[PDB]
Amino acid sequence: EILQVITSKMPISSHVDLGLLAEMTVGYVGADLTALCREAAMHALLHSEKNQDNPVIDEIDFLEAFKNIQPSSFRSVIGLMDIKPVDWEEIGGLEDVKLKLKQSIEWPLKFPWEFVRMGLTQPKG
Amino acid sequence: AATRREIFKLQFHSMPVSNEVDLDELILQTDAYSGAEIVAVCREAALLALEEDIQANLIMKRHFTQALSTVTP
Repeated sequence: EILQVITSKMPISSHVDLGLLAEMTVGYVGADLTALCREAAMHALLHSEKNQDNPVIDEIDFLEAFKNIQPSSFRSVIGLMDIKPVDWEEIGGLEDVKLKLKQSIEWPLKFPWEFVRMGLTQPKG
Repeated sequence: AATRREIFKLQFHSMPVSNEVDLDELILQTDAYSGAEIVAVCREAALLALEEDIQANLIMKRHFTQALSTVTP
């Protein structure tokens, strides 16, 4: 939705992905996404035809303008929330360690009244 | 025997125990545990009664007999 605001002003044709343009652009900030959509307008005005009636910007020059834009620093640091969803069934075996991790961190953060009424302490790390 | 009555009587003030669980066969089935392992039986029986039917009310003998088998010495 950062990209869909900038795409709305420019006349870009309907044959352009967004999810692949979101996924390939990991490491950028909101200033570099404007300049990516600035540079893909330039190589579609730079190279062009003689008709000048259909502003066709396609996936050829978004991937061309991805090549010569360097990514911003000061991102890989501090702490990162949201990553990928991993289920419990991916970890094969370890049934007893899954039981001990559930009884000391998820039951004390999801059902807090039934933990304190039964008289059990929360382990503090 | 009578010291072990007072450790269960202090630990029954904080958790709901049924009126069917009787203290006389709990005193008989300890048979020289330590004073810290008698606290760990009451900790383990509460976690087994929450693992089955987490919206719970009370602890019965089937939680207590299974918790005595898990904590051994």
